[PDB]
Amino acid sequence: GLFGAIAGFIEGGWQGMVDGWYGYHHSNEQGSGYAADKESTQKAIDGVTNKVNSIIDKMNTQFEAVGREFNNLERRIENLNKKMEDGFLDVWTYNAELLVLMENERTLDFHDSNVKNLYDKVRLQLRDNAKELGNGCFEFYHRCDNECMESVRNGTYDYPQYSEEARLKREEISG
Amino acid sequence: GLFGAIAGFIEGGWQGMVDGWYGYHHSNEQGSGYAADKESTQKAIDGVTNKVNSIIDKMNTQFEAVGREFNNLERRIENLNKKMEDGFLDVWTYNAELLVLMENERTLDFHDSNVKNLYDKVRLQLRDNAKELGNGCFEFYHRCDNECMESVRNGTYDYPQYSEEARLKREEISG
Amino acid sequence: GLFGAIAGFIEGGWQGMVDGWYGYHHSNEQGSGYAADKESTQKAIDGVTNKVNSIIDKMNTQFEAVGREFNNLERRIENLNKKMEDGFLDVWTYNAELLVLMENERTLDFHDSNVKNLYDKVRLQLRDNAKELGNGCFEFYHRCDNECMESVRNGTYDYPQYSEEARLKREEISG
Amino acid sequence: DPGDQICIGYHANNSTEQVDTIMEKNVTVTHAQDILEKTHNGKLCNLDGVKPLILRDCSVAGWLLGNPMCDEFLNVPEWSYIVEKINPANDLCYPGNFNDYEELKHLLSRINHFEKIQITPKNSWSDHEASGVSSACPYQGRSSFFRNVVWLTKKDNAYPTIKRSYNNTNQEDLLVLWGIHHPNDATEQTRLYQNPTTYISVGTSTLNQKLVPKIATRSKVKGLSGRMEFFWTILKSNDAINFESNGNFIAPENAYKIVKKGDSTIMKSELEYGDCNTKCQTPIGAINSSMPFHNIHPLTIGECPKYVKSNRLVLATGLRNSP
Amino acid sequence: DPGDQICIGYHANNSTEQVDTIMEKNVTVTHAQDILEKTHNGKLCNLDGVKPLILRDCSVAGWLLGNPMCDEFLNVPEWSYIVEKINPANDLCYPGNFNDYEELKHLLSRINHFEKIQITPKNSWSDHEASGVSSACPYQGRSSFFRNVVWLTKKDNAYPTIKRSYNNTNQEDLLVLWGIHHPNDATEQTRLYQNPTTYISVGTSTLNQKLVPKIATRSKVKGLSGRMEFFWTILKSNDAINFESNGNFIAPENAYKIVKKGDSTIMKSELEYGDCNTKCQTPIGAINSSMPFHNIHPLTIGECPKYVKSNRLVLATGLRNSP
Amino acid sequence: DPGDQICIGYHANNSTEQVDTIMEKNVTVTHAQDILEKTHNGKLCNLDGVKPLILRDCSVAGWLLGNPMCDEFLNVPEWSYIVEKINPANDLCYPGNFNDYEELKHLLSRINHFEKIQITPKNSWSDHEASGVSSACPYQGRSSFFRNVVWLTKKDNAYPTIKRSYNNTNQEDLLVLWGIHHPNDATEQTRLYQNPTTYISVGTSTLNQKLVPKIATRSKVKGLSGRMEFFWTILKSNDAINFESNGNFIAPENAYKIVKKGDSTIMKSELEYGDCNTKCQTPIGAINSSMPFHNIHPLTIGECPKYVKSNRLVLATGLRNSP
Ligand SMILES: *[C@@H]1O[C@H](CO[C@@H]2O[C@@H](C)[C@@H](O)[C@@H](O)[C@@H]2O)[C@@H](O[C@@H]2O[C@H](CO)[C@@H](O)[C@H](O)[C@H]2NC(C)=O)[C@H](O[C@H]2O[C@@H](C)[C@@H](O)[C@@H](O)[C@@H]2O)[C@H]1NC(C)=O
Ligand SMILES: *[C@@H]1O[C@H](CO)[C@@H](O[C@@H]2O[C@H](CO)[C@@H](O)[C@H](O)[C@H]2NC(C)=O)[C@H](O[C@H]2O[C@@H](C)[C@@H](O)[C@@H](O)[C@@H]2O)[C@H]1NC(C)=O
Ligand SMILES: *[C@@H]1O[C@H](CO)[C@@H](O[C@@H]2O[C@H](CO)[C@@H](O)[C@H](O)[C@H]2NC(C)=O)[C@H](O[C@H]2O[C@@H](C)[C@@H](O)[C@@H](O)[C@@H]2O)[C@H]1NC(C)=O
Repeated sequence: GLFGAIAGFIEGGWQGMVDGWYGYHHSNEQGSGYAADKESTQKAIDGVTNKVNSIIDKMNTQFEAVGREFNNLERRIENLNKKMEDGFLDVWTYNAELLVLMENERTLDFHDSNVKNLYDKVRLQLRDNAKELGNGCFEFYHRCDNECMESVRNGTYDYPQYSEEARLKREEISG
Repeated sequence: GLFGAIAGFIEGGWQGMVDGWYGYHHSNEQGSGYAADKESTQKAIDGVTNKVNSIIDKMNTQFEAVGREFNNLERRIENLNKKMEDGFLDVWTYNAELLVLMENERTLDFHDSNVKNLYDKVRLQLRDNAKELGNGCFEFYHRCDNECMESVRNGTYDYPQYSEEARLKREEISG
Repeated sequence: GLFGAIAGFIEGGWQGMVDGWYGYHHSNEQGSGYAADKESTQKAIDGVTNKVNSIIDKMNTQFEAVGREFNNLERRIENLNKKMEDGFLDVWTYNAELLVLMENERTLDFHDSNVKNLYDKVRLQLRDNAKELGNGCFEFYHRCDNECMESVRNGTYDYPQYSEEARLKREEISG
Repeated sequence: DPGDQICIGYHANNSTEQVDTIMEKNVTVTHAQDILEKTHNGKLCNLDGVKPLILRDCSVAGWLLGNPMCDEFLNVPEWSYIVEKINPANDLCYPGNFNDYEELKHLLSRINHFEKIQITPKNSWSDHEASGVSSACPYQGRSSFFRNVVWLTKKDNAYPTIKRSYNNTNQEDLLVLWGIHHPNDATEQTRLYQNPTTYISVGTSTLNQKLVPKIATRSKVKGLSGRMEFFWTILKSNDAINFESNGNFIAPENAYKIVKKGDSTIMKSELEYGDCNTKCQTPIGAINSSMPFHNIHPLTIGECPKYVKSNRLVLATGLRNSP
Repeated sequence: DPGDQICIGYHANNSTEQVDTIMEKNVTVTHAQDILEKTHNGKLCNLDGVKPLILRDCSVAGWLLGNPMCDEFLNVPEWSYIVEKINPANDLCYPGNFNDYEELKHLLSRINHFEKIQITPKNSWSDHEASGVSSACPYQGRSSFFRNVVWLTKKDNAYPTIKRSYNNTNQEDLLVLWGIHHPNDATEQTRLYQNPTTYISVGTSTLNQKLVPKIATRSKVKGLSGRMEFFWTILKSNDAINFESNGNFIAPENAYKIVKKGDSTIMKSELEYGDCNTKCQTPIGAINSSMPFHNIHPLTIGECPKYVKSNRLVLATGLRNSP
Repeated sequence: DPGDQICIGYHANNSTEQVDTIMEKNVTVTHAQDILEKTHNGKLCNLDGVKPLILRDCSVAGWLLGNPMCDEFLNVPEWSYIVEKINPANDLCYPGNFNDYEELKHLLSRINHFEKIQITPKNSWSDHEASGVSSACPYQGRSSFFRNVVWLTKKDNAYPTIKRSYNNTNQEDLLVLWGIHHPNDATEQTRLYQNPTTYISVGTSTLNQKLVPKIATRSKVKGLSGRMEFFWTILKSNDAINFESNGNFIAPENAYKIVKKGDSTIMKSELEYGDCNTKCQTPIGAINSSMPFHNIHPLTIGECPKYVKSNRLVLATGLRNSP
C-alpha cells in the first residue's frame, strides 16, 4: 500500500482476530490473546459505509431508455435515437465502473493508513519504555500486565509510571 | 485523517494563530508566541487556488439546452429532444457534484500531509537534541533565544552547535 | 510531495543513477557508487504500466459520430443531431482530460510513497547500528564493506550480528 | 530475557472475494459488497398489483381496429404495460397501412385504460349497404372485417352522399378510427360505390382532411391487390367530428374513451404471462433486487436499479487479504 | 525543571461553513468557497444594450401575419431575444393553421432583425375586391383582418384569374406569407369567389406548390366553420415568386427582409419588460454573477454560468476546523 | 573519524517533458507516455485493400440518375466508402428535386456495391417517343438527358396509357428510380403529352403512389422553368412494381441490385484519391497510429483511435524531475 503498513513494515494479517479490522496482540505472564481497537474500526466501518451510500446516491438521476418506434422512411431519426441511447448508457457505464475502481483503490489505502496511524498512536505512548522491533511490535523495557496493556489500548498509558523501572533495564543492556 | 496529523496525534487548531494555516508555537523565557510558516502555507494556498481554477476551467465548454418546438404529431421527436436535454444536464450535474466531493476529500488530506511533512521537518533536525512528546511538541534539551528558533524555522539549524549542552542534559537525566 | 520524500527531506534526484527509479548510494572504504533497487522498481513499473493500460481500455467504448444529412425544412432535427454529437464529444473530452489530470497526480505521489517506504525499509533494519542524518542517508556505527551493503539491500541485514561493534562505537562517541 | 510485548496488526480471513483497482486487478479482500443485480425470473408479471395487457399474436393495429382474430381484446381492463411480439400474426387483416402508426403507439404509452363505446349503430345506414367483408379477414370460417369500423357499399345501384356528424358529449377525449378503400380498377370502383370519382372529408376543430381513392394496379398481398388506409384522431371532449363522403368510406363504428392516462410502455417480448408479481419488469424477465445496478436489459418499467453494460461491479469494503 | 519548548500546529477559527466529501458529510472547515449562483432578479432585461422583442398576448404567428390586436408590432426594431407567452391570446384570429410553424419558429430564433416592406400595393387589385373582413378579426369593435395579407373576393360577379409575380430585387432574403381559404359549403364558395372549382399555384426556383380548397362541413371555432391555412417561404435575393389563382387566395401584402442573423431564442415567459440590463437572461429572471455554476434555469441566453441541478455546491479551501 | 554511509534516493535526468496535474501545471517529469495522435497524411486512401468511390464533381443523385457528365460512374466497382464534395457541380441537371434524398443517402451507408440491371429496353416504347432531351443536361456540346431514366413524350398526336410491370426475380433487393415532369403551362403539357389531365401510379406490396403534374408558372433555373421531381423505392426480392401513366412520366430504364451490404459512409471532402492505403480514414486525411486517442476529425471510418477535442494529452509514467 501507499503507507507501508498493511503488507509492508507489518507483514501478514491475523486470522485469529475476529473482533475487528485493526487491533492488538499481547504476550505477558497471563498468556496471549487478541483485542480489537473499537475506536479505529468504528471510525472505519462508518467511513466506508458512508462512501458506499455516497456512490449509490450519485446514480439516482441517470439516463433511462424508453422504446420509440419509427417507420421505414424514418431511418435517420431512428439512428439518431439509437446512438443517443447507447451514448448515455456508455457514459453511465463508464461513470460507474470508474467510480468503483477509483474508490476501491482509496478504500484499500484507507485501511493502510488506519493501521499505520494506529501503530504511531502506540509508538508515541511507549517512547523509550519499549523497543520497536520493526515488525509492528514493541518489546517493553518493563512489566506490563493486563491493565497496563489496557491503558495503552485505550490510550491512558501514563509514561513516568514506568520510566524509572525501564531506565534500569536499558542500563543493563548498555553494559 | 490519512496522515494522523490534523485531529490526530495533534488534536485541535490554534485559535490564537492568525497569520497562516500552519506554523509554530514556542515558549522560552522570552515569553510565548506564534509564528506562521509562510513557506508551507504559500505552497498550500498556491496548491488549493490552482485546483479551484482547474476545475472551473475544465467545464467552460459544456452542454447548453435550447428550446425547440414540435407540433402535436411529433411527440416522438419532442420526447427524444426532452430526454436528450435532461440527459446531458444529469451527466454534467453528476460531473460537478462528484468533482467537488472528490477534491474536497483531497483538499483536506493535502493539509494534514502539509502539517505532517512540517512536523518531520523539525523532528529530523533536532534528533536527540530534543524529546518528542508525541502531541506535536518537542521540549528540546538546551537554551534557545529568538534566533535559535529562527534557524529551525528556515532550516539552517547546525546540529553540533548545541549538541553538548543537550548531551550534558541527557547525561543529567542519566543521573 | 504528499509524503515528503521527493523534493522534501531528501532533496534532489540522482543524475548518476541510471539503472532504476529508486536505489542506493553508498560510501565505504571500497569507494562510492550507485545501485538500483530491483524489487521496488518492478513493483512500480508494474503499477504504472497497468494503470496506463486500464486508462486506455476504459475509453474503448466511447461515442462515435456519424454523418447525417437533412433538407432545408428539417432544421430542428438537424440542430438536435448537432447538439447530440457535440454533447457526447464534450463529455468524453472532459472524461479524458480529467482522468489524465487525476491519475498524473496519483502517479507522482505513488513515486513519493515508494521512496519513503524504501527509506523506512532500511531505517527499521539498521536501527541504532546507524545514525539518521535526516537527508535520506545513514552513517553506520561500524565498518561496512560490500557484502554488508548488499545485506541491507535484500533485507538480510543481521542486527545482533554486529550490534556490539556498533554499541562500543556509540559509547566511544558518548565519552 | 525478552519481556512483555504489544503488537499492532489487522484482520485477515479465508475470504476469496476479489476486487479491481486502477493499478492492480483481482486483489483479494476481507469484505466486499456486490452492487450489480444479474438475475431475472424470465417471466412477465404484474406491476405492483396491475396486470399487463398481453396481446398474443395480435398487434396494436389488430386490437384497435378490431381484427376479427383479436376479439379477445374487444374490451380490455386497465393495464400496467402492453406486451406485443416482434412480428405479430394478426395485424391488418386486409392489406394496407395505418397512418401515423408510430405517433399513435407513442400516445398509447401514456395510456393505462380505454373504454370502447359505440358511436354509430350498424342499423343507421339506411341508404347504403353496411356489410362489407373480405376473405382476408376471416372470423369463424367465413368472411368478415374489422369490428370497430364499417365497410359501406352501394345499395340498389346508388351511393348517396353521406353527411354525418358526431359530437363527443362525453367527458373523456375520444380516439376515433376510420378508413378509405383504394380499389384496383374503375370497374371494381363502380361495382362497390357506383360513383366513379369519390372523396372523403373529415372535419374537427383542428382536423381539416380530404381523402381521395388511388385506383390502380398493385401486387397481391394475401391474394388481394386492393388496399385499406386507416386514420385516427383524438376527438376532444365536447368537440364534433364531421364526415362527408360519396364512396370508398370505411366509417367509424366504435371509438375509444381515454379513461385513465399515466405511465405505461409497449414492450416487445415473445414471452407469455407468468401469474407472478414484481415492481420491476423487463422484456426478458422481471427483477426483484435491492442492489442499485443491474445489467439484464435497458428497457425496464417500474421501480428499478440503474441499467449498466457491466458484467461485474464489486466494491471493496474490507481490507487487502494476506495469503 | 521544564526547559524551552517548541510546538508545531495548524490554524483554527470560528467558521461554521460546512463541506461534503465522499466518506463524510457536513465537515466544518476553516475556509470554504461557494461556487453555485442561486439568485436572479426575476425580470426580463436588455441583453447588452439590446431590448428583447416582447410580444404581450401576441404569438409569433399573430405578429408576422399582422393580427389586428398586435398593431404594437407592425415594425419592430432589432431585438436580442424574443419573449412569448405559453398561451398567447392573440394568435390566428381567423381559425385555421400555419403550415410548418415550428420550422418558421426555429428560423426566427436565428434572426435579430426584420425590415417589413410592401410588395403589392392594396390598390393594385382592380378586378377583385380587396376588402375582405371578419368578425373573428376585430380591430376597433369592428370586423377587420390580418394586416400583412389581403382577403380577395369576387368583384361584380367575376373572379378573373390572378397571375401575379414578384422579384426579390433586394439584397436580403424575403420571408413571404400567404394563405388559402377553405369555405364550409359550395354556396359560400360561389358567394365569395364565383368560381366553384379553384386553385392556388405558387412558384419559386425551389417552391412548386398547388393548393386546392377543401370545401366541407366542420365544427364552429369562434363562430366560424371556415378555415384559413397559411404558408411561408424564404424568397432568395434576385429570385422571383409567382402566384396564380382563380379564388380562395389570401394574397401577400407585406413581406419581411431578413436584415441581421445571429444568436437569439424564443423564450416562453409570463414576465413583462423590466427596464433593466444583463449579460445573462433566463425565462424567470436575469443573472448577474461571476459564479461558475448556477441552478436557476436550463434555458439561458447570453454570457452565463453553467447550469446544474444541484441545490448546493461548496468547495473546501481551508482545513478541518476544531470544535 | 567518520565512517560508512548508505543513502536512499531516486532517479533524475535531463528530460524536459512537462505534464499537467490538478494542483500544478507544467511539472517536469523523467518519463512520460504520450497517448494523443495529432497527425494525418492529408489524403484519401484505400480502406484495407478496398478503393473508395470518389465522385468528382458528381453528387450521389447525379451518379444514380445518371447525369450525362457522370458517365465515369456508370458501373462502379465495389467501394469501401463514398467521397462527395460539399457542393458538387453535376447533380440534377434538369431543375427539380429528389424526393426523400437524405433517406436514400442514409440507406447508402450500408451498401458497398450496386450491380446495375436493365429493367426496360429503350426499344420497348413503340407508341411513345423516348428521345426526350434538354439543354440543361449537356453531354458533348449537345442536349442530352439522364441515362438511367427515360423522358417519354407523345407519338403522332397520342399518348396511350402506359401499363408496365416488373417482378424482381433476383435474390437481392432492387433500387428503382423514376420521375414526373411539371410543365410551365397547359400549352406545353398538350404539346409534349397530348393529354391535358394526367397521372402516374406506382404500386408495390408496400408502395401505393399517385402523382399528378403541377402545371404552373415558375422562375427560370438554368434557363428552364419546368421541373422534374424524382422518386425511388426499394423493390424487395420476389416483389413486383407497377407503373401506369398517361403523360409526364420519366420512366425507369436502369435499376440497381444491392449486391453487397456492409459498413460505409458518405464523406464530405474536397480531396482526391491518394494511391495510399490506410486502416483509418477521415475527410481530411488518413490515420496510421498506435495512440488510443486522436484529435484530427470526429468522422472516421475503420479501426480508429477515439476522437477527443484535446490539444495535448500526456500521461506521467516517471517521477518529478529535479532542477
Ligand atoms: C414475383 O414472381 C414470383 C415468381 O414467379 C413465379 O415463378 C417464376 C419462375 C414464373 O414461373 C412466374 O410466372 C411464377 O408465377 C412470384 O412468386 C410465385 O407465385 C406463384 C403464384 O403463381 C406461387 O405459386 C409460387 O410459389 C411463387 N414462387 C415463389 C418463389 O415465391 C410472385 O407472384 C406471387 O408470389 C406469391 C409468393 C405471393 O407473394 C403473390 O402475392 C404473388 O402474386 C411475383 N410477385 C408478385 C407481387 O406478383
Ligand atoms: C357538442 O355538443 C354539446 C352539447 O350540446 C354542445 O355544447 C353546448 O352548446 C350549446 C349551444 O347550442 C350551449 O348552450 C351549451 O352550453 C353547450 N354545452 C356544453 C357542455 O358546452 C356543442 O355545441 C357548441 O358548444 C359550444 C361550447 C360552442 O363551442 C359551439 O361552437 C358549439 O356548436 C357541441 N359541439 C359542436 C362542435 O357542435
Ligand atoms: C429578378 O430581377 C432581376 C433584375 O432585373 C433580374 O436580374 C437581371 O437579369 C438580367 C437579364 O434579364 C441581367 O442582364 C442582369 O444582370 C440581372 N441583374 C442582376 C442584378 O443579376 C432577374 O432576371 C434574371 O436574372 C439572371 C441573373 C438569371 O438568373 C435569369 O434567369 C433571370 O431571369 C430576375 N429574376 C427572375 C427569376 O425573374
